[PDB]
Amino acid sequence: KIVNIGAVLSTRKHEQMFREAVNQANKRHQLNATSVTHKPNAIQMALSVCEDLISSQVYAILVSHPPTPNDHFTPTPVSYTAGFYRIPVLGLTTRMSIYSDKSIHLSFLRTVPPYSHQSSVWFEMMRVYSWNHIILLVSDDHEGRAAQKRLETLLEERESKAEKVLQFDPGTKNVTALLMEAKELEARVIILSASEDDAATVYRAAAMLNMTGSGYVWLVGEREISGNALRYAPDGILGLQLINGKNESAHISDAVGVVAQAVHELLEKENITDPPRGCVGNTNIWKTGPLFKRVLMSSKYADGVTGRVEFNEDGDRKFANYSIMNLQNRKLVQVGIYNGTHVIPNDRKIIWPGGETEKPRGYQMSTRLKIVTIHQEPFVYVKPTLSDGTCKEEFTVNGDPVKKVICTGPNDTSPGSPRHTVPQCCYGFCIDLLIKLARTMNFTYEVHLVADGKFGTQERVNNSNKKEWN
Amino acid sequence: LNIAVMLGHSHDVTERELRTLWGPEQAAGLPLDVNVVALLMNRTDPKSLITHVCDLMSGARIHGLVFGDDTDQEAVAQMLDFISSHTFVPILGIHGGASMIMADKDPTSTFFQFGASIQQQATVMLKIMQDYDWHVFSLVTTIFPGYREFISFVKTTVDNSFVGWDMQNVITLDTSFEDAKTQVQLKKIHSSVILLYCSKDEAVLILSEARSLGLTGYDFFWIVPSLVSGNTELIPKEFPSGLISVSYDDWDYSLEARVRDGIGILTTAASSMLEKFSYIPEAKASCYGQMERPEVPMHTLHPFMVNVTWDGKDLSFTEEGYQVHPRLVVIVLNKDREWEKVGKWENHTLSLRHAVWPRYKSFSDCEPDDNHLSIVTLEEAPFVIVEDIDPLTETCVRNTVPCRKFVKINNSTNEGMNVKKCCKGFCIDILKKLSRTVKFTYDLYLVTNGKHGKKVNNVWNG
Amino acid sequence: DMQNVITLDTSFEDAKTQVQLKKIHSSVILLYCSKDEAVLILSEARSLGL
Ligand SMILES: *[C@@H]1O[C@H](CO)[C@@H](O)[C@H](O)[C@H]1NC(C)=O
Ligand SMILES: *[C@@H]1O[C@H](CO)[C@@H](O)[C@H](O)[C@H]1NC(C)=O
Ligand SMILES: *[C@@H]1O[C@H](CO)[C@@H](O)[C@H](O)[C@H]1NC(C)=O
Ligand SMILES: *[C@@H]1O[C@H](CO)[C@@H](O)[C@H](O)[C@H]1NC(C)=O
Ligand SMILES: *[C@@H]1O[C@H](CO)[C@@H](O)[C@H](O)[C@H]1NC(C)=O
Ligand SMILES: *[C@@H]1O[C@H](CO)[C@@H](O)[C@H](O)[C@H]1NC(C)=O
Ligand SMILES: *[C@@H]1O[C@H](CO)[C@@H](O)[C@H](O)[C@H]1NC(C)=O
Ligand SMILES: *[C@@H]1O[C@H](CO)[C@@H](O)[C@H](O)[C@H]1NC(C)=O
Ligand SMILES: *[C@@H]1O[C@H](CO)[C@@H](O)[C@H](O)[C@H]1NC(C)=O
Ligand SMILES: *[C@@H]1O[C@H](CO)[C@@H](O)[C@H](O)[C@H]1NC(C)=O
Repeated sequence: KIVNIGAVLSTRKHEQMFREAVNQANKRHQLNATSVTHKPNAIQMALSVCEDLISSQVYAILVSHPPTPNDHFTPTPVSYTAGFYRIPVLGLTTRMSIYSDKSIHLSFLRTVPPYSHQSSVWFEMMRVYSWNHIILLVSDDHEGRAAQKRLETLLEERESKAEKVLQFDPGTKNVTALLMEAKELEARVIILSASEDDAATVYRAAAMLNMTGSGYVWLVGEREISGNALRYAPDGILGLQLINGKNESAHISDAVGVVAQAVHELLEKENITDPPRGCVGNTNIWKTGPLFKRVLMSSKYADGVTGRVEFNEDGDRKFANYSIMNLQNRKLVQVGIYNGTHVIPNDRKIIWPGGETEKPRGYQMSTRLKIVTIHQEPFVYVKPTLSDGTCKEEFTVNGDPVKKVICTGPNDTSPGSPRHTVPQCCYGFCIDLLIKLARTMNFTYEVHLVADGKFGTQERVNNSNKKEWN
Repeated sequence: LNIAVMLGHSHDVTERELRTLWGPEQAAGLPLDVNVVALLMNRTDPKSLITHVCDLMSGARIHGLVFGDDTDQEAVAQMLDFISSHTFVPILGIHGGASMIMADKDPTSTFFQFGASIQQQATVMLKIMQDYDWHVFSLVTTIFPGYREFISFVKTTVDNSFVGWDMQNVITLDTSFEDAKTQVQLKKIHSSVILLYCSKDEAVLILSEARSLGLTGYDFFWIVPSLVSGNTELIPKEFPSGLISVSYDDWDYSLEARVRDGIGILTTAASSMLEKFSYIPEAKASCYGQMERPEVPMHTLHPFMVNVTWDGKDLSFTEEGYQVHPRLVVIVLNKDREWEKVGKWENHTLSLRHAVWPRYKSFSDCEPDDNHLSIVTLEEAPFVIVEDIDPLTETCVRNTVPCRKFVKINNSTNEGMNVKKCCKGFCIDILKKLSRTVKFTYDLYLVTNGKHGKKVNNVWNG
Repeated sequence: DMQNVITLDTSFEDAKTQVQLKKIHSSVILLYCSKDEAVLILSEARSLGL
């Protein structure tokens, strides 16, 4: 009646704890256990996993993140080796979203939500605080891409879209060119998604550009407020943390309970094929592997240490507790707790960047209204200005002065020319209407022509099938 | 200077020694001489594959690798990607499982495959629809890894096209074989083209339910990705006849060509690296080198891989890691229940073989066509005038009708190609009005044998 | 305008009945069936959008 199970842990003490926990689970309701520590060389580590657990015919592999802070150090080789036989592994403390793509990792159930799921929390923070116009800073990795995709596919339901989405490159130390673009936007709330080093770099770049002043609100992921970022984060960061996210012990206990429950459910089913005894010399998919993964992905464990353990369709834990954290005097302070589809605040004060104690709406009205205008004869006359700086002062037949604007457009009307953005003087019917609107609409217009010099239709992109507006 | 070629020797019986003799000895005079070490794998076990690749990296100091197995398992691609990422050796899978392409590869990994990504399959699907005037379709997907990416790409291509498709409901079956919400969701399909996207096992159930619901017939065409027709030798009984699918070329461009192309690609990349960097790359001492942390101070081979030309064909690779010019042969379930080619993906054109749809009959219990008609016409009078398809959004745009002529190839060549044209006029408007009122479908085509008609030797013409 | 008259002898769970009942594009339906068959026909129509 032996049912084996395998696990790869960070240290021997955690291995002994896992053995004690699995013994307690067995005593609660005939089930073996084995363990092995991590190894530096990924290839050798995977070979050891293969030759130790697979030779022992395990049913699941409990994999946990190692002490060293290296991305994809533990899970990827173990996940690949197990998914070769469709043996379902249980991640413990790895929040990278690359494991949420079942196309690559065929069998990977984990008991912590990914970093991408934090996107949903942002929506909740945008709901209670009534924020609709946001900007989103995202790295060009799978993690950032996944976070952006989740946020967009969850925001499109509310018929809302981000004001701008700005991409990164994983390692660039110069992002001020992008913060310059971020300056000229009405949305004044920034949602970051980047690693600790990239978070520190963007914090350093934004500090010199006064994006940390009053009227700005920052929403920042869990891993972008820990470490060096915590040293450079401005006051008022609305970061997130997991409840017992780093607690390997609670996750180990909860995962072994879930796996024991799933094994008990499985052995009561119809004929079940044993897992292959030897990793070497075997190239067949474990026929009951997909069934075991399916029953794992649907088992409900409402008696867990970390609360109810329910997996979503993608194979990741759902309804996880997120704790909000505001940075005050260079020290994180608990503010609220989000459990699921609802964020709850507390009596602790929330000081936004700049020291404001209100709920600053990040919708700078701006009222600049950069205006384009085509040169049309009866409506918008365009003429060269004088050397004094301003265009001359004509007069109407009735003696009234004619209103003129400092148009910024290209002198060379000839196509295929090095267009020079020189200021002409433009005036006329449409210009007079614009003056009336500005006088009544509080406008501060910056009129400028169009480089194309055309009204603009939907032109097909050169050597493509995409529509484009000129 | 050293290239390793590894096979599974299952689907390659004669290639046990044929791979060794087939090298770039006379294929090209590359500036760098390379020797091909041929290996055969009894089984592609993970530990066994790790050991074999590590031995090949240690012994003979290979500068690259070409891998192709007969296994249908998809984990081989993942394992190869991981090995390429850690060992720092360029690995390409010419055939079988290694052929399958993973959505996302590790940035460190230098793994390349000959397969086609789901984006390319979707775009050739939409090209098939455009070439057959199937401008109304109802995308349906199950909960399968990669369904969200496929749906998003299809929607984006729909929104950014001048063709203007009437993309209807995009159903997502949250649970196959549920028979509770799947039935009511499928019953809303009033369209004529369905982009099924499901696993090979789940697609059988979906198609059986569709037949048991009335969604299979003459007026319904199912276009289907490669992963549903992965094994063309196993055709389930529930698969409807004339079911369009897009896959890689199993028939033409085989091993004797796949391995040649892979070796040529690797040699061209090495030559480009030598042209850019005077020093040649040095292989890692061993994979089991846990104590010593390695690196790649020299530039890796991705740039070389991109701008690669060999034996005329452009076997370049995209920035993501997909082949720029895949094969992507279109196939259809013939009335004899055997997949057959009806078009090979070209440079950037569909190159369909059937100008007019075959109108394949589904399961033998289906009714005959009492509404579809074949109509012959002459494009001489102003009542019927032909016109080439419009440049932007190539199709019959406003008042014209798909209208195929039989144009003789060249001048003296007896070959004749059925070209699709848009013919309009007074009689075409009459036909359109008649179809609208009488409620029938037509397949217009011009006549080739003479004018309106004359009795020649008691045989009618035209 | 009377059109698309439908008469089904292929029962209600088959495919012929589904394809024939899908033809009803009108907003008014003159049903004629037994009491036992009427509930099945209306259930099939409800699961179809009519
Ligand atoms: C249980 O697994 C252990 C490995 O830690 C193994 O030594 C032992 O033989 C197994 N128990 C039995 C009786 O199979
Ligand atoms: C790079 O950084 C320097 C100083 O940090 C800055 O002056 C320069 O504008 C940056 N480059 C770009 C393209 O913004
Ligand atoms: C940022 O603020 C400081 C102090 O308020 C000021 O000296 C500096 O000029 C500002 N820089 C920009 C780019 O606004
Ligand atoms: C958190 O970890 C500590 C020690 O690592 C442990 O004592 C405690 O029980 C854990 N929390 C829970 C809820 O188990
Ligand atoms: C989350 O925390 C609340 C109270 O802090 C608790 O009632 C709930 O059970 C927790 N849920 C989980 C899944 O930990
Ligand atoms: C937990 O979520 C429920 C809804 O599922 C919500 O009503 C409640 O406020 C939350 N409880 C707390 C305080 O975590
Ligand atoms: C337009 O005119 C100004 C002054 O007449 C001249 O300096 C400028 O070079 C002209 N534009 C171009 C593109 O040459
Ligand atoms: C807007 O216009 C009103 C005129 O009624 C004026 O009092 C106010 O100062 C204007 N505000 C701005 C920002 O220009
Ligand atoms: C590299 O690309 C250029 C043009 O982009 C082309 O002319 C050249 O032939 C390419 N090199 C090789 C080795 O194909
Ligand atoms: C092949 O495609 C390329 C890029 O689309 C194009 O430049 C070239 O002219 C094409 N050649 C032929 C023969 O179609």
